[PDB]
Amino acid sequence: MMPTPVILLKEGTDSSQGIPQLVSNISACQVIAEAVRTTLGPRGMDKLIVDGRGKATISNDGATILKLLDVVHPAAKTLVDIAKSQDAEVGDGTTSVTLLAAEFLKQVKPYVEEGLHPQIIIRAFRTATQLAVNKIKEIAVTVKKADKVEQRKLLEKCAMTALSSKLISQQKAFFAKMVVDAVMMLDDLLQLKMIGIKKVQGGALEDSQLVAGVAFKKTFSYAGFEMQPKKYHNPKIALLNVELELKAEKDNAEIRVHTVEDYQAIVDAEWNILYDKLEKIHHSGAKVVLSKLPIGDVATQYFADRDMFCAGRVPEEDLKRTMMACGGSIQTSVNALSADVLGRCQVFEETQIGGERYNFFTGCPKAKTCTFILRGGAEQFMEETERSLHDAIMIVRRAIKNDSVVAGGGAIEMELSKYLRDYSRTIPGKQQLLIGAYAKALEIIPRQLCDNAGFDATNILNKLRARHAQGGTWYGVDINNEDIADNFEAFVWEPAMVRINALTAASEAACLIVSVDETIKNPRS
Amino acid sequence: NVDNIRVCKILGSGISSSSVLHGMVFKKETEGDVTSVKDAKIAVYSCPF
Amino acid sequence: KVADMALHYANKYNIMLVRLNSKWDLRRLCKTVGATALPRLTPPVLEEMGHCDSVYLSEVGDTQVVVFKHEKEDGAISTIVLRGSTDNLMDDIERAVD
Amino acid sequence: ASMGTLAFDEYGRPFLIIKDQDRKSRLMGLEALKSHIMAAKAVANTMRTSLGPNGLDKMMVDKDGDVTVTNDGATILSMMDVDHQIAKLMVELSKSQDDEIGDGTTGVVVLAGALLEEAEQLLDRGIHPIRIADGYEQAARVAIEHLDKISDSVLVDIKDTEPLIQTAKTTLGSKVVNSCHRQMAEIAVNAVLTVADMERRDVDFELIKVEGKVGGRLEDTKLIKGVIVDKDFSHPQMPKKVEDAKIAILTCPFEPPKPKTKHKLDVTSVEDYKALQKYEKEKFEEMIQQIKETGANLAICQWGFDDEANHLLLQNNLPAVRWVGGPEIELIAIATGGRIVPRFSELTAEKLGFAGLVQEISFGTTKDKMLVIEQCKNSRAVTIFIRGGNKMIIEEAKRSLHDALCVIRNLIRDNRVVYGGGAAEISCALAVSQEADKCPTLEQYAMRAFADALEVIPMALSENSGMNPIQTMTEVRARQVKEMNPALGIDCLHKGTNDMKQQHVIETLIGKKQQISLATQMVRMILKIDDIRKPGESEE
Ligand SMILES: Nc1ncnc2c1ncn2[C@@H]1O[C@H](COP(=O)(O)OP(=O)(O)O)[C@@H](O)[C@H]1O
Ligand SMILES: Nc1ncnc2c1ncn2[C@@H]1O[C@H](COP(=O)(O)OP(=O)(O)O)[C@@H](O)[C@H]1O
Ligand SMILES: [Mg+2]
Ligand SMILES: [Mg+2]
Repeated sequence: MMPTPVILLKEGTDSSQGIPQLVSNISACQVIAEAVRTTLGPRGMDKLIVDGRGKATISNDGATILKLLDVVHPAAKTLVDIAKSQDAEVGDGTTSVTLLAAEFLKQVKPYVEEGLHPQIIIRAFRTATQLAVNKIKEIAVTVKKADKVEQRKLLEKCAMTALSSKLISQQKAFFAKMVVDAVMMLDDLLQLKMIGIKKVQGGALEDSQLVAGVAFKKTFSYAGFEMQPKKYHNPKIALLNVELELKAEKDNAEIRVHTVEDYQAIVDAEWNILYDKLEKIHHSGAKVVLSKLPIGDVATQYFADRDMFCAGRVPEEDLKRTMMACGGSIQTSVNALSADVLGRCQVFEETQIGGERYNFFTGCPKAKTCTFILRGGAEQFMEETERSLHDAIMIVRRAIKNDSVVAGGGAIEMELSKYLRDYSRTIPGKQQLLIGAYAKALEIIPRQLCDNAGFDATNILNKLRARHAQGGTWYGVDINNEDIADNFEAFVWEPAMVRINALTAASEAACLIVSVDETIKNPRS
Repeated sequence: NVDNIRVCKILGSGISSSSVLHGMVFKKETEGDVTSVKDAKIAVYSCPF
Repeated sequence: KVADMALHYANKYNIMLVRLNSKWDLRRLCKTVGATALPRLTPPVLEEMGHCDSVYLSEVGDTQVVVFKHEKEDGAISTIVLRGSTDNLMDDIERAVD
Repeated sequence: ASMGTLAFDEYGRPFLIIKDQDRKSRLMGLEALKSHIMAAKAVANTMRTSLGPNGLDKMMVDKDGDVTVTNDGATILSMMDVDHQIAKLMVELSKSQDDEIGDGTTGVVVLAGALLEEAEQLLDRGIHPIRIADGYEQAARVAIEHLDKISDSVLVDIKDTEPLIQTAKTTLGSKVVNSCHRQMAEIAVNAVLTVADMERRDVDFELIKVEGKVGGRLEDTKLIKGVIVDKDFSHPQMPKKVEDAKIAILTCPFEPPKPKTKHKLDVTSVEDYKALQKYEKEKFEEMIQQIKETGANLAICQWGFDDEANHLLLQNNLPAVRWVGGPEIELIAIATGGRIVPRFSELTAEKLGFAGLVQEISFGTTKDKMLVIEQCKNSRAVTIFIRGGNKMIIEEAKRSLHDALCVIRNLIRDNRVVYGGGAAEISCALAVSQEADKCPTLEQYAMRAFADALEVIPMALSENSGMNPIQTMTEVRARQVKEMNPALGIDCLHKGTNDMKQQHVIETLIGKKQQISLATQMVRMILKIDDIRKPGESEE
């Protein structure tokens, strides 16, 4: 490198090329995998990350941990990206994707070091991934009976398997029943915004409840609110988007009068406008009034005088959930408050929950929504409970869409590894080594489960390999019994699409990382 | 016209899941309560509603 | 923008509302549907009314999308929906498509 | 073992994975668990000296130099300035116990610290922390079932409030207001029973106005079955005492009307000016006459009023109060049984509240005046008015009375009780130990560690009372085993008996269950953290 009088690229440009930079990329991916390695399976542990502002986040979700880690390595960001993609498409497996991708790269690292062409490795990965996905689709167990009880039991088993790695795993049956009940309420789109999740500090985990309706926090009551009754036994609910306050008619409206009589008439006209809106609301028969826009003290006292309930500043999501639970319509005008635009609920009540007041709409038979109320001893406790419930909800939704399951605990990975090894033993031999490396890398999941559980991974892996070789598709790691067991009979069930997406994303990330031969870093602006 | 070919990128399912749609896809939601129409009769306004 | 009263009356009359910020997107939708972007809020005449086989709200992955779908293998604009596991991978696939 | 990773590649090229990775810190494995357990133990051992009647107070100073002397565990932990995340978790645990129950915010921290201390020696023997958490959960379930078994039911009737008085006295025993023990307990019980939906529903604390003023004596604290107001009569020459008052609660200022919309009234001639001034005078006279027509003896306004209205009210024998806050307006309306009227046109005789006596109260040589609205017919709002020799004991009395109110609220929600002084903890430890005997070997260690950690409360109570912890606790446990009596606990006050039922040391069952549950969940959550990633920048 003789210094030219005029340099080509901008001064400070860092360029890395050849085998060493690809080896470094593989090492960076290994580091990223190790960052979430110990968060796998029922014996996995949690991670605590503190930001610059000092707030701590405690989580077991791989995607959350990777997002919180401020990864700047260009090759290492691929693992975070595929974890986010797995979270988006499936919602579970965000740790398995990173472990599998890094293990693929680690397995092909020795061949990379000896100058093997990356295109051969990419082709081998693509072939192995296609074969594995086809095998998963072929051997996945499906129940073609359309039995409600069996389908619900499948949902509950999948939810329990998804939840049996988090801090709420002790109450996993309870929370899985709650989640299955919650998802089956949604009609056809299974929108996440139709499942409210409220976290109230204080209380045990078992105190968490799923209200078959809508519940939301009290919203800045005005004077005279305490005079309103706090329980109704068959109320009609007036869902409104209306500001019930004494205010200017319009921001650009100016009143010009030249008589005191007209002044008094204008004052009385403003009062009469407000009272006409209130009378239109009251004569509709509604006893509970909810609004997005503020409800003033005058309206609060007016409704208290009529033994009605009012709540202003209700958030958009809460009002939409109330509409979907009760069966009304959010009205921006009170001129036509017909009987078909008013919600109906069996019981409305305001109760005390852990130092906060909540409004409950229960007994809604036609409800297409529900609200989770989570009780815990800490903010991060409730946040991680919400994350675990989100994982379970996504799993249950995917199970609704496609009810194909495979046994977890590394059983599917071991079966795929055996199949891929058997296939690779019947090809010329340049691709045989790489497909065998892929099959061996597929063993990272049961080995990591055993390592986290404190087992001896070598003996368990040997027993699993021997069992799969001689027959038995669904034999995996038994955490409690320190041994192996038929995970299908043990109800360790996960949807097949979870593993399909995991393998696809891991293979794509590995191929993308391998395909790069040069990294160029322009100087920071 | 090259412009008449639009590309919408959505994460999650690998490039083998890509498809061609005869129409347009916009990454947004609907303002109102109706979310599905079977015999659309779209009226387009440049002015605010 | 969409007014609150306008949205309320659109809901009352069962009208699906879609708001497009980009003028380029509006022009492309007009081209692919067959409608004229009216400058006022007058009802559209027969020739100015657009037509499409199906308009619906759908979720792809974790993204909420609005799809204007034609059943016929025709039209002025066609859209390629690219899936993938990484943003960079989809950018590369988009470059290949270009 | 820290600073993330430092390899810089095997080819000598830069190896940067995480932004500012050379400044960030990392702790992983059993070392992180040991550090967390040691921090939690430090917090719990700091807090354990404020447990029981003989417990002592922490005296906290904020960043501005203001001094707070308190015995409330949640308040102490909130006032603390900590960086350790486990300490913040303990503070949040105390906050959770305060929010859900309102009492026992110190027992939760001590229990969690003992649980983590036992988990430390369990970890040193090679047990997976998840196994320890599972054993703790199993033992907590056993203890909660035992608590349900050994509970007792008390009457929550207004006719006989003696069990409620005893429970409130037990709650207040550890506080500084124990010099007025029965008085504070009885006023708390009466306050809760006054403002309460009788059908086992909630108790809204917004109907209890707790306000304190310096001066007087702590024994002068009283329960007012009405509303206290920081204001006074607007005109200095109106009478300071109104009897059989008919109160007109108003939210409209005694001023000429003002449209909300921006407006302009045009005066174009002298006749217009005369009409305008006549209109203003007539509006003042008309509002005064409208108030007087309803027969009201007293007027209360929220938005103040000007000189003409003031002198007209004085001239018409209408004592008036102005600039009353919105919450105070609502409380007055609730207590006096009157409605809130937004304008004089809607004022009628049927909307007037009634109070048997409205008085203005002086406070020595301070020129400060306050209003008492009491002797209401069936007032559904109550006020606790606290006196003391300094503001610090006033704040402590405020939070102690809040604890008592929360305890009576808990009794209203659920009337099952257990007996304190460590009797419940000792019985639960015995039940857990008995259950562990008939259980597989591996989780026996976790269950026995849970029992030993449960035994910390009687030991702390005995130590704070100057007795030998191990000897007294062992003797009480042996006596509990010998004769079947789970009411035997630590005799902290040296009354000569260990039967805590005779001593009338009563605490809510739900409080103990919530204590055990919260401690177990927090301990499990802490035990599951095996890696810490701090910025480590030590910013200013
Ligand atoms: N009860 C169980 N016994 C054995 N293995 C389990 C059990 N529950 C879950 N697993 C395994 O743990 C693995 C990881 O699950 P989890 O950590 O919850 O989410 P992620 O897949 O994102 O890591 C799954 O592959 C599954 O096979
Ligand atoms: N008179 C008493 N004699 C013995 N022990 C008591 C007495 N009163 C309360 N205790 C015990 O002191 C413990 C701590 O109560 P206290 O300090 O008042 O509130 P906290 O539970 O918030 O610390 C309770 O567990 C209770 O059993
Ligand atoms: Mg999972
Ligand atoms: Mg106490």
